[PDB]
Amino acid sequence: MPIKVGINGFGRIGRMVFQALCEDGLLGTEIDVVAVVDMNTDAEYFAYQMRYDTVHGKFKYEVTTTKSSPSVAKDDTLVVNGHRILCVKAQRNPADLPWGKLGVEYVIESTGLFTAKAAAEGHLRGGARKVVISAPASGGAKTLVMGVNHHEYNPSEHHVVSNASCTTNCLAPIVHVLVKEGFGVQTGLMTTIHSYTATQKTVDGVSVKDWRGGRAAAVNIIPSTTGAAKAVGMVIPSTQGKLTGMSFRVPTPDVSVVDLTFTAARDTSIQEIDAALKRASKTYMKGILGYTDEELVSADFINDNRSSIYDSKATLQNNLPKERRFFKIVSWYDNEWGYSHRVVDLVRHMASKDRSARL
Amino acid sequence: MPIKVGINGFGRIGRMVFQALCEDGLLGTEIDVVAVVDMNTDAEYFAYQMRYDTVHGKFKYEVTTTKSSPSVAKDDTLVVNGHRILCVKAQRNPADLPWGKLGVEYVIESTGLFTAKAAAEGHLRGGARKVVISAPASGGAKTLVMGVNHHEYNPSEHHVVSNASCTTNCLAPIVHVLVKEGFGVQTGLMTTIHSYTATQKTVDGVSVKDWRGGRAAAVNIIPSTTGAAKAVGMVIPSTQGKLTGMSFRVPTPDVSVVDLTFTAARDTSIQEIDAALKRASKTYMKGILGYTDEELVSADFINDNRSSIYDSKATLQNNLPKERRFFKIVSWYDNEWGYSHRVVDLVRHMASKDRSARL
Amino acid sequence: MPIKVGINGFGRIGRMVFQALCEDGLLGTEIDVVAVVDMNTDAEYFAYQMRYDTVHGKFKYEVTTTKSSPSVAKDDTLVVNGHRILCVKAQRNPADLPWGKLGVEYVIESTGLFTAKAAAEGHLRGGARKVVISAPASGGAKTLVMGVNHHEYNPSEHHVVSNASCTTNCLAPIVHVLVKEGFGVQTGLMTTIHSYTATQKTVDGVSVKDWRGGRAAAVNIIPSTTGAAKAVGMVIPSTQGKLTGMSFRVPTPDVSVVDLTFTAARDTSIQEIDAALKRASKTYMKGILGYTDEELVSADFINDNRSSIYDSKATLQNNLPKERRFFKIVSWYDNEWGYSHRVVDLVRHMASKDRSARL
Amino acid sequence: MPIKVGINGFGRIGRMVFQALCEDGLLGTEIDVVAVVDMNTDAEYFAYQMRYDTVHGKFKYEVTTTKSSPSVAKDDTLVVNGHRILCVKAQRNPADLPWGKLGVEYVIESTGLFTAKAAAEGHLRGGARKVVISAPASGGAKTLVMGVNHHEYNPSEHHVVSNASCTTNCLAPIVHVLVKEGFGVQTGLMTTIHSYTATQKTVDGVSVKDWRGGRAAAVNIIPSTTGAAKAVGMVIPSTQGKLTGMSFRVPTPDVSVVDLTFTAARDTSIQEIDAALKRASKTYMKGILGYTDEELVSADFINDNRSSIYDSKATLQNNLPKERRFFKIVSWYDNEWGYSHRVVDLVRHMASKDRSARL
Ligand SMILES: NC(=O)c1ccc[n+]([C@@H]2O[C@H](COP(=O)([O-])OP(=O)(O)OC[C@H]3O[C@@H](n4cnc5c(N)ncnc54)[C@H](O)[C@@H]3O)[C@@H](O)[C@H]2O)c1
Ligand SMILES: NC(=O)c1ccc[n+]([C@@H]2O[C@H](COP(=O)([O-])OP(=O)(O)OC[C@H]3O[C@@H](n4cnc5c(N)ncnc54)[C@H](O)[C@@H]3O)[C@@H](O)[C@H]2O)c1
Ligand SMILES: NC(=O)c1ccc[n+]([C@@H]2O[C@H](COP(=O)([O-])OP(=O)(O)OC[C@H]3O[C@@H](n4cnc5c(N)ncnc54)[C@H](O)[C@@H]3O)[C@@H](O)[C@H]2O)c1
Ligand SMILES: *C(=O)C(=C)CCP(=O)(O)O
Ligand SMILES: *C(=O)C(=C)CCP(=O)(O)O
Ligand SMILES: *C(=O)C(=C)CCP(=O)(O)O
Repeated sequence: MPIKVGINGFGRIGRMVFQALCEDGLLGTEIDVVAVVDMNTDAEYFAYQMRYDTVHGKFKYEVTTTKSSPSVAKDDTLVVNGHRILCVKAQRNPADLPWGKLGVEYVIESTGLFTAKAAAEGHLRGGARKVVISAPASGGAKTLVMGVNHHEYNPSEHHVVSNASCTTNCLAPIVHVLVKEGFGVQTGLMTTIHSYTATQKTVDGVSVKDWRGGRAAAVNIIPSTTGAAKAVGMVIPSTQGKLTGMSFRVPTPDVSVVDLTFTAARDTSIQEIDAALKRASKTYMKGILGYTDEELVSADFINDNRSSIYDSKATLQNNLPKERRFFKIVSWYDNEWGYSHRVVDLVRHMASKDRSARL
Repeated sequence: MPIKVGINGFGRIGRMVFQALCEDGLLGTEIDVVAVVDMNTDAEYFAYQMRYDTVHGKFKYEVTTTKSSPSVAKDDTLVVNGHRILCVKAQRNPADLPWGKLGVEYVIESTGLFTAKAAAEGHLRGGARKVVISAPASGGAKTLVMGVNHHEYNPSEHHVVSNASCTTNCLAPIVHVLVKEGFGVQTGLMTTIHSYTATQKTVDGVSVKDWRGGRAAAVNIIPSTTGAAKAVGMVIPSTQGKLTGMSFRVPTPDVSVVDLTFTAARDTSIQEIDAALKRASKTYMKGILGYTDEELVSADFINDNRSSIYDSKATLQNNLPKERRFFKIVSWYDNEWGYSHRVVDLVRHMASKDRSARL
Repeated sequence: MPIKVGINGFGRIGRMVFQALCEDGLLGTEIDVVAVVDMNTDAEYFAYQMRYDTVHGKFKYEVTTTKSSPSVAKDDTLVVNGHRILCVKAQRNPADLPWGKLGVEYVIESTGLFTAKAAAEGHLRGGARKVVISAPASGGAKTLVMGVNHHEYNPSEHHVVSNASCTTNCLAPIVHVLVKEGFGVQTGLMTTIHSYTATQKTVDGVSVKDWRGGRAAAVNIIPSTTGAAKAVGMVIPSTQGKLTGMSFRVPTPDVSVVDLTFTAARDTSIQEIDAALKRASKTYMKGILGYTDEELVSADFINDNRSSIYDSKATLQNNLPKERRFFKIVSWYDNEWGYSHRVVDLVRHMASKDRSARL
Repeated sequence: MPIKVGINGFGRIGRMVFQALCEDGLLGTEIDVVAVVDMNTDAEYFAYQMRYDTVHGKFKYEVTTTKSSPSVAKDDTLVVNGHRILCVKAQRNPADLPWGKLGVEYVIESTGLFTAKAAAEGHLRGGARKVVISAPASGGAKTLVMGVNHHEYNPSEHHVVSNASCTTNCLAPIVHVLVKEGFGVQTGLMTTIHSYTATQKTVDGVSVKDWRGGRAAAVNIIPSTTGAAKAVGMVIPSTQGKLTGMSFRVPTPDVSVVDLTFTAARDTSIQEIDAALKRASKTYMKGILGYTDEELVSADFINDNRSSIYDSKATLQNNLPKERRFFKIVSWYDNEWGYSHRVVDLVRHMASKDRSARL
């Protein structure tokens, strides 16, 4: 019994999540992506967008389009591995989405227009049973980070949840190892050298909610506030109020890195931390936290499925010698790729626990 | 008193058109910028946007703000060395703007939303007497290129006109010299290696009307159709149907280059052509057509106010020796700066003609 | 039966050629890269340079290192998928290389510092027999272009050949089709919007031989002269003195595009030419000349091993309607990748016309 | 009378120093560049590089060229705004330079190859009474940072000094105010988001002594160690062993920013720290340390001559609320412009103390 899934908003964020799901080999097997709602319904265009990608290369599977019924001008259905995905048109209120009629049980909310728990809940009225906001959320939606606290998902209590942000999914795994291994965190500050994104502008333009963010993205280092570090406190309560940080948007299309500076809760050493991080990578954090000890640069992390990738050499080479509390930890993350898989990983976990709850 | 002007759409062109005004010592004497309209009326933001430009440097003149009336919450007025500009709130429809209440006789239309003559005439209903669309128009609006056919402005017939595009303003001057000097243009094709603009995207995004135009701007050479070359047959009638061309959007925030290939109407040489352009540059095309014979690159043309800078060295070193018909002409232009000065020149020319006609 | 090859100058093209050779699965079966010579001998550093590529992704095969003999300090042997390559030291003079000791006949010259057929001939008196210059050659060295004139190879007359340039390899196939098809070419000028290369500078720097080429590469559009067009005349004598052109280095790491403007030797149509290029691609030019009809941009050609990919839409949409002589043809090419595969395709041709023609 | 100066190594930094020297209007009156020795003699080329800059705009002073004496073959003299500057040929040893013959007492060592105190000594044997190394130096050379410890310059003891690096000139002022204002530094880690430099490469190349540094510069976030932090321990001894940090080279041609994270020596608040830095920039750090409180990005610091420009908004908005020990401070710098002005400043300072010590 495959999972009936619907993706609300088939923008750049939605596609990656769908491509993620495909590469893992879940389409038509584990997950039945029934539909994808969006303001556009030209499947031929959606096929072109999946087929090519400036940063992630060419799609692994062939993509064809077709009509849902002979009585349709331009194709309105996506085809991948014989799996048919219907392209539905956007709706003002999520409650008006044909979710029930479509049989969609799990809807991936990625429009960025419904990050408020209450709003995202509309999908439920529209017939959905569970929603995953593919970004930070307000209103009190349960926030879950794979590999950190996803086992806290409660089928009967959590119907609208958030998979947090791509940056939190990079930082949290590092902090989670520190708090779980006993190094602990007294206070911390994080900085993320972040690739520019879709909200930024090519040339200087109007951006009322963030003036710096309206400046030419590919030719500027653009400072920015962020809530990713504070959010780690929701996934790991013991760090609430002890962490925060910023972001520097730099001229790269994809891939970012985490620069965490913190004071451990007890004497330790950078080598001791290096070992703990590596060890966790091969054990309880496998698939979520990985590491590298080669001379890598941002391009070498394009398409890496891990949420966080510890940079051993950079860490070990840039810490105070013989220091026991004040440390720096560098960890990479393909902001688009890692997160997209986490979103899929989370839907499968939820489905799994919802399933075992009806026995 | 000075010409009362209003700027609808304070973006790249609106602001650079303004810089041109201040720079040339026209503000308060020849031209009076009564107001500027954009998404908000928050002068502080307008000031910040004018004060700093990532490609054209810091505004050399001091900009401050004030309120039009204490009954106002936030400052809504810009002050540039004692000159006051009211920040009017954007209107979906031009006819709604308070041009009348402001005494605006000339309005620069630079939002990129009302390039249709019919839509632009909304400003006249608002109390404006003339309008210059800072882009190619449709609906039968007269098109004018300073240095080429601007003396075709008919005070009592043309009320809503178009100052063409940046590319046409770079091309036309060249073709005009070719036709006037008697070399002639039998057939021609041009390619413009163009800098990205506000219409493009930072990361692969949605662009139903121009699929290629939706791909990441600063990491792709993006082909694109353009009417710039065809529009020349609308300014230089004898070229109608003989020219056209394409564009290649590349990773630079500003400055572009026209690469024109053509067959002359008679036997010549690239040397004779070189001489003529240089000559016109120093004479009847001065101010509009300039030239360089140095090893310059795009950044070297940032802030050049001519409409076309003939690149002599590049032209002379890349043509068929002894050829007498098939030629290539390379010419640069600061797509933002040059064109913005042209808009101002156009308004001033219209204001003098208008006075003459009312004698 | 495994041949014998030796790459001199293991840089971008050297590694791209070696990688190309592996991609086609020739490492061991048909080709056997005996050894490679470059700057240092740090086998560890070579492998790292092979594992990761900023634009071409991560290498397909697994790479590791060992020692040719315990007698040597650091490693000096690559173990790509099993094969064993030796990192012989590089000499300032090609003659000083021990190609005889290792017995290497076919030596890929990719250092980019030995163009003269005399200097790049030292490989012969150094032990090697046949030498291939991965770049335009001088001193009268036979120039060959797969799909165009590579059959003009004389086993006993040609011992130091050239594979031409990336650009020549992209332009030639188009010209070839045009000529061979009967359209013919009276005159033609070509412009290539080209990505920056290793010879350029990250920031404005010294470059006596080419001032423009000395300016900041990733932020400027830089003009340059090129021989590519004239070079075609050497490969298709029918066009000698009929073609020339220039380049424009733009802010992209790889992938370029040719923009050819020409007058046919007879009356035709852009449609009749479009059809022939497509036909030639599927037939006698397959593998050398490809084509697309989708909304592609530079990034979409990354890793395309065709020498020239004709852009049907960019072409059919940008030519003069009803024209029959003056035309514009657009064709792409991964300057690093395509040329690399051609180098292998050539080295293999220079072998099949030896073991089947004299053995 | 005017300070007779010489600039060994007229590379980019050598040029920036000269332009800065001119920008301060010191050329001819308060300092005269007798000559500028470099590996190249092509004065015309010198005039070209000085005339245009892809990031700093066009030179505000006219530069022409002539011969020192009709007997001289090519032009060997640069004529700047009137002042005459000779282009001497480079030597293998400073002592071989005509410094004394020319009457050059202060030589600006910026060839980057005479870093060693002993090496840089040769200039003294040649006649020069003082040498300033425009970069970190070794061999027991006095390191001086304007506004921080330049008053530690000993006329008769320090004849060969270092002006440190761009980064140290940004961090030092910040730390200096922290220490001088009574906050103190217990421990500190610094991260600099740094724009690429001349030693990096356009495409993946060879960097035997820095694998990451060899990767494509304008398309990667490239990690890197740095001495700036530790180097501060020379200027401000109390911090020795307390500070260290790294670097992240990003896709920008110029302008960088320091991200400092530290623990104060006493309890404070970010407000208190913020107020102090501002007060200091307005007083004893005037000209060296500046601050901003506007929404600025990298482009806005281009041509800023301060050594460090504190970012108040970014600092205040990104620190732990109510924190009293663990803080983060953000400060910008035009790694090319600021440092170039400091160099000039150091020479002017020395020249001053040297004379007052013998009056
Ligand atoms: N930038 C160039 O190189 C260039 C050169 C020549 C001509 N043009 C033309 O100028 C026009 C504007 O181009 P741009 O580069 O300045 O783009 P831009 O996006 O920078 O400027 C457009 C501005 O209009 C504002 N706006 C949007 N809707 C509005 C409304 N209803 N009322 C008032 N303001 C509104 C936007 O906030 C924006 O600031 C376009 O038509 C373009 O084709 C651009
Ligand atoms: N990359 C391209 O776009 C391209 C495409 C086709 C042909 N080519 C031609 O290939 C040649 C090299 O181009 P590239 O892009 O690979 O440049 P590159 O700089 O990346 O490669 C050249 C390599 O040779 C090494 N080298 C220098 N002197 C050497 C010596 N004496 N012995 C051994 N190695 C030495 C350099 O360290 C460098 O790694 C040039 O002739 C170029 O015209 C380049
Ligand atoms: N560019 C910056 O951001 C910057 C800022 C501050 C300090 N520095 C320091 O400056 C030095 C390099 O300056 P750059 O970054 O401007 O590099 P650059 O490559 O632009 O300058 C090097 C110049 O030195 C010339 N040169 C080399 N050896 C020479 C010799 N023997 N005689 C004469 N000329 C010679 C070269 O021709 C070249 O023009 C390094 O020590 C660097 O740490 C650089
Ligand atoms: C000049 O830059 C132009 C008018 C290009 C078209 P647009 O994208 O509208 O700026
Ligand atoms: C291939 O040969 C290239 C690296 C392009 C050289 P050019 O045609 O001069 O841009
Ligand atoms: C300032 O940018 C530095 C710390 C030195 C730059 P470079 O020596 O070119 O790496």
